Amino acid sequence: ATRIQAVYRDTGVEAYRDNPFIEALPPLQESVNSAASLKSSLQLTSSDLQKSRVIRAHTICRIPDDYFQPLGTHLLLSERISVMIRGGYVGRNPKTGDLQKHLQNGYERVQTGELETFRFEEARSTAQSLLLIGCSGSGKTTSLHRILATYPQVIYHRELNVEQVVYLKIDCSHNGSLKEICLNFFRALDRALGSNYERRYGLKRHGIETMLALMSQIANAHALGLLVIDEIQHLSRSRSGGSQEMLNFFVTMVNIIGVPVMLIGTPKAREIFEADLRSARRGAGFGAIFWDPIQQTQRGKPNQEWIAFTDNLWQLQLLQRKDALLSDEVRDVWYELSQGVMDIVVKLFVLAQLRALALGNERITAGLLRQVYQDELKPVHPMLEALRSGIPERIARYSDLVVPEIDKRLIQLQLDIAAIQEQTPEEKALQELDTEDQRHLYLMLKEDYDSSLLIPTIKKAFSQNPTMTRQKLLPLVLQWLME
Amino acid sequence: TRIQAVYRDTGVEAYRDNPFIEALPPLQESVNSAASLKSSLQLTSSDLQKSRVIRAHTICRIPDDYFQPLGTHLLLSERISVMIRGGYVGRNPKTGDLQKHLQNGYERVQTGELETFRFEEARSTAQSLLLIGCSGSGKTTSLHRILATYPQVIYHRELNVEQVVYLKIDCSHNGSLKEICLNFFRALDRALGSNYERRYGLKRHGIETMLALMSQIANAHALGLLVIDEIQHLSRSRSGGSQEMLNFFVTMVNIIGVPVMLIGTPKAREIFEADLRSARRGAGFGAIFWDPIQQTQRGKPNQEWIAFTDNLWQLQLLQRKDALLSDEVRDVWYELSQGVMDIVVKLFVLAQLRALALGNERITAGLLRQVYQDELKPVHPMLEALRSGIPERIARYSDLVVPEIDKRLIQLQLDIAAIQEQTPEEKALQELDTEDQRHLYLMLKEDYDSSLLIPTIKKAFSQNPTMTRQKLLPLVLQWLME
Amino acid sequence: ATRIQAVYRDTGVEAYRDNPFIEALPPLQESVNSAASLKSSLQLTSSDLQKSRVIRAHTICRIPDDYFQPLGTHLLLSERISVMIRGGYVGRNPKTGDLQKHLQNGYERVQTGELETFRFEEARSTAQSLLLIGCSGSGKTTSLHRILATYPQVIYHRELNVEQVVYLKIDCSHNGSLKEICLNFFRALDRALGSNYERRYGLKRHGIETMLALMSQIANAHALGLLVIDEIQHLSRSRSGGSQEMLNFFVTMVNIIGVPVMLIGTPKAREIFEADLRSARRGAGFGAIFWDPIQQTQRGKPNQEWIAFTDNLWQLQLLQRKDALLSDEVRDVWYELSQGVMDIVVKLFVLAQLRALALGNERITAGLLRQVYQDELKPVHPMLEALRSGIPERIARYSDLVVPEIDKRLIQLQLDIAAIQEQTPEEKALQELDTEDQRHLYLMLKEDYDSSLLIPTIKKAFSQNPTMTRQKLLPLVLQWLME
Amino acid sequence: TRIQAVYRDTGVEAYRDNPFIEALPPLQESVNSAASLKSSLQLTSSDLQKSRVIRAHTICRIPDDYFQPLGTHLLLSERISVMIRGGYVGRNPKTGDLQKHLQNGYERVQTGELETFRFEEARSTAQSLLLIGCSGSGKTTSLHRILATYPQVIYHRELNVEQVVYLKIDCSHNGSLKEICLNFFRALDRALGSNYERRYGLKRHGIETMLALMSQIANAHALGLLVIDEIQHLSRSRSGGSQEMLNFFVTMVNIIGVPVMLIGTPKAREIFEADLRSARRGAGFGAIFWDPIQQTQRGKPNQEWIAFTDNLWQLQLLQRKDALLSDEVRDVWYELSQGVMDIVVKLFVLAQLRALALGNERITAGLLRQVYQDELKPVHPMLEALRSGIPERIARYSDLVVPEIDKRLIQLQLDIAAIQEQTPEEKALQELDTEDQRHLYLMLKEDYDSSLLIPTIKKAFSQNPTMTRQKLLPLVLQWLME
Ligand SMILES: Nc1ncnc2c1ncn2[C@@H]1O[C@H](COP(=O)(O)OP(=O)(O)O)[C@@H](O)[C@H]1O
Ligand SMILES: Nc1ncnc2c1ncn2[C@@H]1O[C@H](COP(=O)(O)OP(=O)(O)O)[C@@H](O)[C@H]1O
Ligand SMILES: Nc1ncnc2c1ncn2[C@@H]1O[C@H](COP(=O)(O)OP(=O)(O)O)[C@@H](O)[C@H]1O
Ligand SMILES: Nc1ncnc2c1ncn2[C@@H]1O[C@H](COP(=O)(O)OP(=O)(O)O)[C@@H](O)[C@H]1O
Ligand SMILES: [Mg+2]
Ligand SMILES: [Mg+2]
Ligand SMILES: [Mg+2]
Ligand SMILES: [Mg+2]
Repeated sequence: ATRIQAVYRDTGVEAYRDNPFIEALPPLQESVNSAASLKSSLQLTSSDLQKSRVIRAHTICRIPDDYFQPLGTHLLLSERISVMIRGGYVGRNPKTGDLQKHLQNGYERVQTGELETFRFEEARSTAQSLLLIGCSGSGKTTSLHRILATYPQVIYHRELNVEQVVYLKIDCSHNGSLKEICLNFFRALDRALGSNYERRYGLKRHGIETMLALMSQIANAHALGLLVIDEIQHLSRSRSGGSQEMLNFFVTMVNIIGVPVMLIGTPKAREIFEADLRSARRGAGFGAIFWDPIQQTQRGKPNQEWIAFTDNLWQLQLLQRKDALLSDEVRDVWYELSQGVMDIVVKLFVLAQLRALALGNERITAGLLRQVYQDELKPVHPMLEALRSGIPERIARYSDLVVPEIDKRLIQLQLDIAAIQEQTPEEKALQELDTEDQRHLYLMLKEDYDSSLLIPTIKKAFSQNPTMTRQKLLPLVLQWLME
Repeated sequence: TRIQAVYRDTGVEAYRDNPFIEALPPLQESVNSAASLKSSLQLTSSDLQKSRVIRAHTICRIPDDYFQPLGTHLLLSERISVMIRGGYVGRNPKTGDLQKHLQNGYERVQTGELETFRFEEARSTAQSLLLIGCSGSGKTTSLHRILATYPQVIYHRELNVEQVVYLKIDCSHNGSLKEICLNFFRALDRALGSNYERRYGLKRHGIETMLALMSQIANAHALGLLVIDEIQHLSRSRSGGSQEMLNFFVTMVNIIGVPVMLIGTPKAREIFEADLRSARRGAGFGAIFWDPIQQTQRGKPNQEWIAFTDNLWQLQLLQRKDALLSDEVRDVWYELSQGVMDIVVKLFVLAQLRALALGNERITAGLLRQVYQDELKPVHPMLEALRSGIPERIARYSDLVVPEIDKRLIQLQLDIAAIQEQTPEEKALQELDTEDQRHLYLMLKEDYDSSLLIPTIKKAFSQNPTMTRQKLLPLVLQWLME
Repeated sequence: ATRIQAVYRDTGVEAYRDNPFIEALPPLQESVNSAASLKSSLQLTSSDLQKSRVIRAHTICRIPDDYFQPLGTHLLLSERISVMIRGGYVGRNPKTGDLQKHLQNGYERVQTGELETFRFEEARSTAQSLLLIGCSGSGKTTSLHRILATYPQVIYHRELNVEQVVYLKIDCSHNGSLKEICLNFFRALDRALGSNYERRYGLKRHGIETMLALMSQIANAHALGLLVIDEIQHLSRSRSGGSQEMLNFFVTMVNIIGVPVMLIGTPKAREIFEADLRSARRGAGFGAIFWDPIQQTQRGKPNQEWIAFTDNLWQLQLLQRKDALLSDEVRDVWYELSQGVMDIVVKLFVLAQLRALALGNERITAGLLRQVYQDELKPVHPMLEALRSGIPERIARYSDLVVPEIDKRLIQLQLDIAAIQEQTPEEKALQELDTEDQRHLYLMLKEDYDSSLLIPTIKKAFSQNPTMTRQKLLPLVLQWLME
Repeated sequence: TRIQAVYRDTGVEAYRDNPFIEALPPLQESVNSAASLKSSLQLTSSDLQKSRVIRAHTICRIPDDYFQPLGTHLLLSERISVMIRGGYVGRNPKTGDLQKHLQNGYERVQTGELETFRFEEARSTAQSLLLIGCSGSGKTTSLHRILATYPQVIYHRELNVEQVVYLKIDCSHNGSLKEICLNFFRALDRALGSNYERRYGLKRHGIETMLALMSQIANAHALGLLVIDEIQHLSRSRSGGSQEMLNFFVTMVNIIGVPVMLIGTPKAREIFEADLRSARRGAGFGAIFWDPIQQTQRGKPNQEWIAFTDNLWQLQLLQRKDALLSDEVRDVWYELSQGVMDIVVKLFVLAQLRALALGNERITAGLLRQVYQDELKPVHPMLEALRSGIPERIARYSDLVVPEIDKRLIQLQLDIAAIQEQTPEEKALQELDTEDQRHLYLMLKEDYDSSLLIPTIKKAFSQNPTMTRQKLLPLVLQWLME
């Protein structure tokens, strides 16, 4: 409930002027670069690399939750959501009379008076329902959260008495029911504002059509902008009924409420929406946007998106014996291991580096990734192979597997790794030099020259000179390597 | 669309006192009938300087909001107005009480004073029309915009009837009569608020029962016009017989009045009208035939083509655009698109999108040829047939359409957003040809800002042809210091 | 649409203290005189007598609409409806919390603390749903139409953007249906509010439950005072469905909406609700105020109501040969002629003057009333004798009977009055005499003797002194006559 | 009425950790619970001057708001509380996972370590109470207020259950079993929001099937009590005979727990208890016999009657009233009403209304005798049997009820409303008695105002009696000009 006083900006577009619902929203000019400025990545330094192994493991355990790199389609989705929100208030101007009054006074103007022609049906071209479809585990939900967290949920109005709910979310659970969607809407609406609509209308006595009609009444009462329905895949097909009647329910849901609606679903939901999507008849709506995994070869050349993302992710590792450069084959092996799917790309790193922290040397190679895939990605094999196969039915039918119990596995492996006593060559050198952490400089020195000469000579140098500047150490240690 | 009715007089003799006709918009000449359909986009001058994604979206919005009234729409508008206003004469609701007049005439004819009388006359005002034209010539967006002037639902206070002016049905994908019959109900229950589909559209009823049952609903609401489009699909299917389906379309006369308009590709005409009793009912009010625009009328350039192309060209969104359209661009446009209406605009839209993608920011004939060779693969035989000039061969290739064209428009928008990503840092960050010094430059990034450090390693290999790397690591700092 | 800004009077009763909805209503301190001020009547003078017979016919035809004399039951109905209207807003207090918050707070206080006892009885609806059963032709509809129109319909508030609809009127028609009442409520709300609720809520697709569900929402949104369903007698039982399920439907209407509701009917409709009426159960409610015709006698003496109405109605006669005093024989006869039913008593007197203006002498006789009775009370012969019988079944069977189309018959009475040739001697006397305010003396003293000498004597005096007031004229015309 | 649940500890050991008991209002001692029930009208100090109708309405409202506790109510409250909070120990929803405990007990019994173990405990029968007393003694008004403290629908959020604490069933006049069975569903889906009647109470099932479905429905929701009122209509009606009437109430053991309560008139005892297996189920938790109060207790006056009458006496609303009650009026009440509590308040209300009607404006013995002899006729045999005291004679007439009392009250209200008022100018018309007076009045209105007109008319007759109207006029006008 981020209630703010309704401050009225001025919109350059003449169509959106004078509506208390549109000008209360954030301005368009400052939000142009906000979509591309939404990137968030962990700031790492050799200080964090210096810490103990268990602290490093804890730090690298939280990679898949605080990392985000925007892609090309991530801006198209933002633009579509913005135009969907700001194109759906032209009909609900509170100060000006409703649409029917406009139609009636226009029709009396054309009869006698002076008005040559009137266009009665004004097409709702700017705003339409969207039927987001993409393979499970591609990044649909998190991108939606980070796009939609920019708009404040509640903007209270004082001159009028209306509560403006800019957006809303509905989340379906496992094997849910049709009435459970309406109950989820009621619960989320009560959560957002503080109302008690469940007490008044949440009784199971009424039918589903009553829920729909009362939902329309509530959505007309409050200024409602967007209605997002999430994870259509989880709806059970047994107790629900026919796919035809589920499609009829969704079509009726789109029309009755009167505000734009956004649906998210698996490619198996395309089977449900086969009938309504084939038809090109106007008024059906349901424009489709296809999320796809990152492709490599476009115009015969490797893509820039994958290279940039791979470098930016590879910069986020904490290993003593890593390799700075990235080989073409090293990239390729886990490319065809992962097939480009977004969710398992970070999973492969967060499993492989963690496993290498206990298997031995702290380096990444093709064999390590192959072993990790073969011994820790057991369920997701057929979908990953079918994506290479390319048969649309094979891809569609065997999707929607989510390889559960990942975080528990990460914590169990973390505690297993923490249960250890074996030494490593470099920690006794760290404790040998000092606890003052001049190992920050030692790392810049040790990679090029043998430690058996540096450690005594840097100890003598630090005895005669209490602490050399980090810039000035390398020339003088060069002098001792030159003597 | 519940528009209340207010009456206005009409000068026509036969429509003097009729509560259905007088509630419609007044009669208009050809000055405005073929001029009110015009629409165009705004494109203020301040919209040229914006992000590339917004411009791509605005370009993609073009084909839905552009309509140029040609020299043919006036005839269609006049025919539609005449057919709508000429089917209400036989269904006058406000009738002077005929009981007393009929009885008085009855006594006068029984006593011998009056030798003749007209007691009652049935309805004889059912006429149809067919409209066929080549695919992509715009037979549907030239009908929605014409019929968007008349409001659908009119409610009268004096009586208790609702006037459904027009209703549009589309044929299914496989082709049979029963889905048309049930889709009439499925398209009727949406304009009003009702539940006709579940109450009447049951499986027990046969086809003849549905046809005899449509009349009661078509008389309860004063239906004016019923347009059936995409009649193409019913040429050959599991309909039970071509002659049986033709018998259906001719026994659709028993529906009360309601003049109907049929729309189909030129493949429908020869197969579908091959008998006198059905041919005379298809062209009951003239069969309007359409054709693509011709470049040369009689050796003189047509003003229609010039005006349409110039008005389309004045709707361009590029940073580097030439204001005037050179003759070669128009000539190449007509050579590629070949005249059909739908391919004239698709070439322009795709050319603009691919010019945005390539970064040329200019439209040229070579780019149009490239797009026509690239994306319009399935339609080529139809264009070559129109180039040939053989009427039968053109009739054979007359139902070719681009598949998943809306899908391709999205895939061209995705590439736009990727290339726009460009930041000031990688004027020095994005070059890997400097050296492999980036192995150690990672620590050098935090040491100082690379005001000259990136040029320092850049000047390192320029100054030094070859040197051992292990000596370069401190000597780069020597170059950094000096 | 009397959108007056709410002026908040103060009422000394503790229950109505500081309620924004209640205070906007008119005050009740001298409403007894206001309730007794409903009386309305035409103004008639002696001038209208000398007009032509068509003008008198129009004047007589104007009497039924603009005559109203309050009786005993009107005061009781006014006070009861005032109690129902004003007691209906103690629950929906806008400034403080609603009912559910009060019950929850009471439960939380009785749980622990020292609030020993809390009563959960709450309000049954908010006032009893009165059922005003009475015989047709008694005058219910006009009584409500006048005593319910002294309250402004809409009180448009200022700080709260809500409309305080104070009363409403549903009305069924011949051969109605169960869903027709639900549709008509929505349709009639538009005329009171000016909106288009029928477009969004009046779809025929909705079931009977959804109509009531939406009615609950809209009745809670707009502060509603009353809901007067009228003419249940017109409904047909078999067309709607099960007759015994109508009582279930009406109980569901009373329970869900929550605002006070008052039905109207005839003893034919009583058998629908008789199951709840016989039981003294609290919660069934449906208290009945029985409407009965005027009784002639009280304690072995004529009832004062009958004579009080009779004299007042008898003062409106403008007969030319009329005597000042009403004779006792006709007083005895028309009660048994009409059984005291309120509607037809006035109708007999209306038709008597029209019949006497054409049949001959201008007076009132028992035979004239008998002749009118056989003329224009043919459809109501069975019900009148059923009332005479006194058996409840005979009265119940013959209820709902009304005379059709009396107004059209009045027009043909007037047309027949228009076409006549011969004239009365008094018509000759008024025509030949200069009847410009000189007529009054002649009329007031015409019946003393023959007017043959009177016609020139008044002229002699008037020409003797043209300038006189009638006040001084009367002694002189009286003095010259006796000579 | 969906009150959310907040728990509280209970001192009783057996009600340890069971939400159903602990979600209810806490225990109170009898005197407090039997003293918190009293209520009375406001009786504002200065509301003794008003219109007659408003005061008449206030007096008519008296019977619905006057309640006064007595001795038996505390015992009734204790029994009701014990029944409601003693039938919930068998059903404790909060149970730990009993699979492991039961299987471990089975293992230790099987291996020979243990010797005995109680696996599953099943409930047996149910408690029941019957409350019988002569009609009009307050067996329903004293039950709609004792049960008012307990909330009806408690909602558990941690679980998903609704606790329907109490439910009131009333048999109809027919007395058939299926009416009771369907009325249970009516009351239950009136308490909650549901449609149980259509889902279960169809015509298809027989009596045994609904009787068995009541158990499932009363275990799905946690019932606490079930009171059946007016059982006297099941004595000898068309319910299949007294044998099946006994068998149905005996077979009502199969309903799970839910201690039932039976209320009836003293005649129902003989019909309802004639077999040993049914009487011990009727009086399973006592058998309290109500009886009207008496003036004396043991050679001395009873204080409860004194308190009841004295407290009732102040509540009257009259212009001039004797606040200090005279003992003669109390003796008159005990002579007429004889003790039954229904008649005591009705006599007072009717006497007050008739006192306002007559204008005597005082409550005295004569008015009480007149109203008792006029109105309360049918109740006479019961009172005359009460005077004698013979058990068979009093048992013969313990079912009589006065009808049409509400209609009589409404007609009395109309009578006192129709008093109206007489202005002095209007009264002047009534002053004129001879018909000639009124005739001369009617002729002589227009010229003269009535105030001066009536006196000179009256002296005209007081001076000269036998002299005619036309001869009267000159002398009247002679008086008038002067
Ligand atoms: N563009 C992205 N950049 C970085 N991480 C991403 C991106 N998209 C998805 N992820 C990662 O994928 C993980 C799971 O994605 P999720 O939203 O669950 O997809 P889905 O809902 O389809 O399973 C997230 O923890 C997130 O870190
Ligand atoms: N006069 C016109 N100007 C510009 N575009 C037009 C015109 N007429 C039709 N179109 C284009 O044609 C398309 C519609 O073609 P349509 O009528 O569906 O073909 P078909 O009748 O073969 O189905 C629209 O997208 C519209 O852009
Ligand atoms: N005080 C009165 N004076 C004259 N007419 C009355 C009076 N009260 C009622 N009426 C008559 O009652 C009639 C309307 O009541 P009625 O038709 O019985 O109601 P409903 O239509 O509900 O049966 C009117 O025609 C009116 O003449
Ligand atoms: N404690 C009481 N004090 C005063 N009046 C009472 C009391 N109990 C009952 N009454 C009166 O009894 C009437 C209801 O009687 P009821 O209980 O229905 O009789 P029964 O139990 O025979 O059906 C009420 O009008 C009420 O005034
Ligand atoms: Mg998801
Ligand atoms: Mg088409
Ligand atoms: Mg009526
Ligand atoms: Mg009782």
